[PDB]
Amino acid sequence: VYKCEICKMPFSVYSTLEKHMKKWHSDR
Amino acid sequence: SGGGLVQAGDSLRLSCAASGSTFSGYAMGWYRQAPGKERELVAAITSSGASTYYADSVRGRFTISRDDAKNTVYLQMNSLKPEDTAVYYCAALDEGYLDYDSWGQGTQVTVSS
Amino acid sequence: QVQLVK
Ligand SMILES: [Zn+2]
Repeated sequence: VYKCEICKMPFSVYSTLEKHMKKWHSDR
Repeated sequence: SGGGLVQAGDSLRLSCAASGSTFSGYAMGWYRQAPGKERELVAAITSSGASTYYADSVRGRFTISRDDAKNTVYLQMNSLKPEDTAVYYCAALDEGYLDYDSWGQGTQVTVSS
Repeated sequence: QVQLVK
């Protein structure tokens, strides 16, 4: 399971890194 | 109101507040430094407040919330376990990796059983 | 962020 280097949130392979960046590191 | 020393089953509520409106437009997260481990993201909340993350260990028990008007973020901690013992911090998710030094001060929570 | 209480 992948940890994010910025927030240390774990995501599974059924949600991509670029989706993490949009949802959790942009403006909701 | 005295300190963070409590016993299991007890509940506590943490707040993190800053001057101005800095937390607005940023997702916020509660972090903890338990003895032995590195940072753990315990809970997070998107910028709008529409979405929410919880670490497995605390899911069901902890609750995160934000009030951009007061520039304040909250973590309601029910049913504390001894494994919840740590220093707690809040930060911008864009800053979760920065040195503890550049973060705020942090509060101990110390659970007993 | 700065201070955390309680
Ligand atoms: Zn992230």
